[PDB]
Amino acid sequence: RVKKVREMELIYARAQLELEVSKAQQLANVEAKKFKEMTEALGPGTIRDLA
Amino acid sequence: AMSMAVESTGNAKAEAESRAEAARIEGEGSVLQAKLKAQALAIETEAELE
Repeated sequence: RVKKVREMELIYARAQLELEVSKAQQLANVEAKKFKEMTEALGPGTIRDLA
Repeated sequence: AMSMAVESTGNAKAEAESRAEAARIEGEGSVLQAKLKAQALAIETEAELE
């Protein structure tokens, strides 16, 4: 009884794994390329003086 | 002395073999309760498994 349900919590957590994985993964792509274009369109000397 | 000796030995073997045979079969009772309440829990969470 416990084996089967918890080997399933294995597969379910494998699932929840991948959910949290690609969740933060593409949230990361989001914010990282956000600030990519931010600072690239800014320019080296521009952001240097702004700071 | 030996008369009430065999008296006492039987009189206590009485309240002894009473709980003894009760123990025998209450035990084999729990033995099959085990074999059974096994298949109870074993497949409750086999469907709930799925």
